[PDB]
Amino acid sequence: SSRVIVHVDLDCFYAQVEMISNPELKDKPLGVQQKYLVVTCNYEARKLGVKKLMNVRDAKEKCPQLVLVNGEDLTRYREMSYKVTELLEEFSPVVERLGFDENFVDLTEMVEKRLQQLQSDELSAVTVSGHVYNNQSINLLDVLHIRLLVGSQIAAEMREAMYNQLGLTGCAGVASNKLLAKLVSGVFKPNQQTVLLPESCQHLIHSLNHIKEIPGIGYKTAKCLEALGINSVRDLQTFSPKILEKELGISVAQRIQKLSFGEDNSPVILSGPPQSFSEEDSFKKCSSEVEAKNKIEELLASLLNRVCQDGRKPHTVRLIIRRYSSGRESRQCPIPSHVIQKDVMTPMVDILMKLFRNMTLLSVCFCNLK
DNA sequence: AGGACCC
DNA sequence: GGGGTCCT
Ligand SMILES: Nc1ccn([C@H]2C[C@H](O)[C@@H](COP(=O)(O)OP(=O)(O)OP(=O)(O)O)O2)c(=O)n1
Repeated sequence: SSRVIVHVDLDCFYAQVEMISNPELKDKPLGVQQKYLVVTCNYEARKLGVKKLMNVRDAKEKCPQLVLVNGEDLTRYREMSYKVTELLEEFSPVVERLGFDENFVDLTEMVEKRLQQLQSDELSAVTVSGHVYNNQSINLLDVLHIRLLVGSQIAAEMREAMYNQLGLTGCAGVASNKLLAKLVSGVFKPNQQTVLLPESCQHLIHSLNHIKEIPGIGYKTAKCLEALGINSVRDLQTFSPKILEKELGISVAQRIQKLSFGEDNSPVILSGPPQSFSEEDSFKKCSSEVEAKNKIEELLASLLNRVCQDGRKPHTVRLIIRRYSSGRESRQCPIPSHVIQKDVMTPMVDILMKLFRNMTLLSVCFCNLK
């Protein structure tokens, strides 16, 4: 039972959406701004030495033409993000979202259904769509090559559809599991696709220049390995299981070792509707702590609209803060049943304010949706 | 409640 | 930055 998975990854996503809004920005170098941050930027702008999450500070000093648009309000990028997922759901119901711009679809049932349709003869006419990782030779007599190519044909269709139907371009990687599809999708960008045949899996895995570059291994695990002599993928592949267990837990240990081989048994999960809704707001200090209520009235008013759009009702509220640094904090509590009726801000602002007193950034999160 | 991870 | 997810 070997799977066929596609990882769909949108190009420079926010800049795409802005570029659609204001076409006078197309092929003008564009960065998207949130506070002091240039969060993403278009390819026209990348060429000129802009990188994602560069300071607006430097970024201008590296490009003094860079046209900046404010993207602190995610309403539109969120909305467009869902249209993408929904389009892919039309291909196979089982789409998993990674952030606003990444999607996995498990294509296994679909490829098999396609193959069932073809005869002995047109099975030799099965060709690839896009790049093949590491220029690897197709062997049409290989059942796993055949499926991976049909997989790639499906990916090209998702991509044609996203562009035709939503005006959006992006990348795809096709592979036998989520880790690999995610790694191969980025090999040719922008707006290209790559299929990974199994013989080229070590090659892919070994092209990484650091364990941190593995989806799964984050800021902290990196530092944990780096502090053990482990730096390459092979270092990880060959480190002692037993010792690695003792340091990070049999839980993290045993999975990140699989990962270092290219092995990933984790299923594509159907995302469906969101588990939560939140608004954030960052600032340089707010200690007036009644103005700190106003912030909380803004976050609420907006959040309230979003749940009012959904039609599902949240049963828990959360307030999150951070104290001037020199870690975030949260207080939860249920939403009272009498006030789960969609007047409503008037009672909510108190719940949050006593939650407030029980304690740079203010944040409200609604969760436990029914 | 706070942590690790993702974008 | 401004969002999300699942686990402990
Ligand atoms: N660490 C991150 C990663 C992403 N984002 C935001 C900015 C992006 O518009 C979007 C997704 O980021 P990606 O890393 O997938 O990069 P893009 O899709 O924006 O550009 P590209 O795929 O060409 O690198 O969410 C962010 O704020 N902080």
